[PDB]
Amino acid sequence: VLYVGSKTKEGVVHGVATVAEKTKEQVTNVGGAVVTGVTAVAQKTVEGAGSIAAATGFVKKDQ
Amino acid sequence: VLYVGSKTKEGVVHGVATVAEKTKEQVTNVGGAVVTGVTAVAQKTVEGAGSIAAATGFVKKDQ
Amino acid sequence: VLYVGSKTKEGVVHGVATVAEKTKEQVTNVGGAVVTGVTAVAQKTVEGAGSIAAATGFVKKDQ
Amino acid sequence: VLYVGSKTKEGVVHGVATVAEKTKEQVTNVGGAVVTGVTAVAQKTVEGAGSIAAATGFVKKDQ
Amino acid sequence: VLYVGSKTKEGVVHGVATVAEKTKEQVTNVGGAVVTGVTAVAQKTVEGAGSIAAATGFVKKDQ
Amino acid sequence: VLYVGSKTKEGVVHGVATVAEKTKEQVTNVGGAVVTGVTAVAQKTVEGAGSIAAATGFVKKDQ
Repeated sequence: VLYVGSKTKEGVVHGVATVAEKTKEQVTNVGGAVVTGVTAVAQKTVEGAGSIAAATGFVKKDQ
Repeated sequence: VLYVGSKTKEGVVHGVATVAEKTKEQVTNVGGAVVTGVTAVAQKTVEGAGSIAAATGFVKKDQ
Repeated sequence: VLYVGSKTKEGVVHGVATVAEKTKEQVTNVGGAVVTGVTAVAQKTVEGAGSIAAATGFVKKDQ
Repeated sequence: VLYVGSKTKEGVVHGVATVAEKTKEQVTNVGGAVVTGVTAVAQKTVEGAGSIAAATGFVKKDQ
Repeated sequence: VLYVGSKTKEGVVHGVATVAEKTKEQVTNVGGAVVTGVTAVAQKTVEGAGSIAAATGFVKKDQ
Repeated sequence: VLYVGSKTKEGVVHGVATVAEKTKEQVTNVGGAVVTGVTAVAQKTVEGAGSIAAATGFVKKDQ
């Protein structure tokens, strides 16, 4: 009995109740990025870069 | 009995109830990116970069 | 009995009830980034950079 | 154009999302009544007695 | 254009999200009544007695 | 244009989000009544007695 990675809960989302009541919803993108409406999301990275919002970068590595 | 990777829950989403009531929903993209409406999503990466929102980058590595 | 990684809860979101009542919702992006409406999100990184809001950077590494 | 019984909604249940997560559920009745777990129920009576919970009455009209 | 019973909503339940997470649930009745777990219920009576909880009465009209 | 029973909302329940997290729930009735857990319930009576909690009365109209 050593339990190194024992009973864990990592990056967990549970017991969520949402009610969305919108009459109109608009998104007009012309460049870059847009991220909307992220709900009940979970991740678990090991040796890596974990993102849940965007990188949104015009990476212009020129010449 | 050592339980190295014992009873885990990693990157888990459970028990979710959502009600969406929208009359109109519009997205007008003209460039870049748009990500909407991500619900009840789970991931687990090992030795890698995990993303749940977009990279959204005009990677212009020129010359 | 040593319990090194014993019964943990890391990066956990539970028991959430939200009610959103909006008549109109608009986003008009013309460049850069926009991130809206992130609810009940959890992450757990190991040896990495974890983000839940965007990088939003016009990385212009020129010449 | 008079619209006496015009566009009505009476006794209506709509847009319901439920998630029930129980490990054990028991009911041990020995007399009378038991009513459990009534969800998303609608009725419309005209000239009558409408019930959605039980009468539960040992009507002992004796002699 | 008179609209006597015009666009009504009477006895209406809409846009409901519930999440129930119970490990054990017991009901042990030995007499009378028990009513549990009534969710998202709607009624509309006209010239009548409308009930959504029980009558629960040992009506002993004797002799 | 007179709008006698115009655009009404009577006995209406909408936009409800609930999250119940109980480990044990018990009800041990031995007589009378018990009513528990009534959520998102709506009624509309006309010329009648509307109840949403029980009558609970041992009506012993004797002799």
